[PDB]
Amino acid sequence: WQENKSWNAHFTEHKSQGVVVLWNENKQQGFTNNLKRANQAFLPASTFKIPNSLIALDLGVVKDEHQVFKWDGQTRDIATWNRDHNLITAMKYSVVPVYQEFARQIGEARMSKMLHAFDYGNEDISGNVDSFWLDGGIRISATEQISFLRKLYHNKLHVSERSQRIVKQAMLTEANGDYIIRAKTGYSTRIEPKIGWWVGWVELDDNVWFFAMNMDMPTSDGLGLRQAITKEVLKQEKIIP
Ligand SMILES: CC(=O)Nc1cccc(-c2cc(C(=O)O)cc(-c3ccc4cccnc4c3)c2)c1
Ligand SMILES: [Cl-]
Repeated sequence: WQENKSWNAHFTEHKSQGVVVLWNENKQQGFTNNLKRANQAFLPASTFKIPNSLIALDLGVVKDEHQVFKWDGQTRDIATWNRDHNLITAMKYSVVPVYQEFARQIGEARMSKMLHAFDYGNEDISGNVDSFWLDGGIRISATEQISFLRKLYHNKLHVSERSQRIVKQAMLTEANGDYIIRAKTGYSTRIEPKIGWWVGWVELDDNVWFFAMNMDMPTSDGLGLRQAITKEVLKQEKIIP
């Protein structure tokens, strides 16, 4: 591991504070601007949709990435939530109510067992089964996110290969002739400190770079900084053009 406080400039310039953690898979080396915060545990918020999707798929709660989850007809304040969704769009638009139904059908017992099998965070689902990742007891650090993401990438999690391929498909965020990004955003507001997440990885021709970042997010106005700051670090380290 190596600490590179020069990255702190990317947060300071936006009057923000946070951590970026990078892992070079070929060289098995990690890099971060803040070793302490890289190991501080936060609510996973919507980044939990990764493990939740894996479990729902492996148990048959979700048949496949085409199954339609019909809008329940309750108008919510995020327009894209008031519509039918499948796994792909539910991930893309971080559709909480779809994933809350997943968790209810999963149930406490199976959720707890699977999170321990995943070695996911503190593996603590204390709270309500349909909201614990937003205001319950579960916590995960940036370094712990990378550990989990690396297992998913290599199909080494204790679910089927199919379940892992589908979730990695649903994580697809950006792709061009230079790189592919599979990732999931998060926004934790119910428990202080309010933070934004972005965790995932960058696929190159002959390497993969895992990343996990969180940053202080007092207002939703700064949510775009999650990706922007992360990409500035990637550019600085010459991982992307
Ligand atoms: C119910 C609960 O626990 N909330 C929660 C749970 C899971 C995900 C999110 C969430 C994620 C994102 C994201 O990942 O980008 C963005 C927003 C969000 C929220 C408010 C906004 C206001 C103006 C403009 N844009 C906004 C955007 C919310 C919130
Ligand atoms: Cl894909």
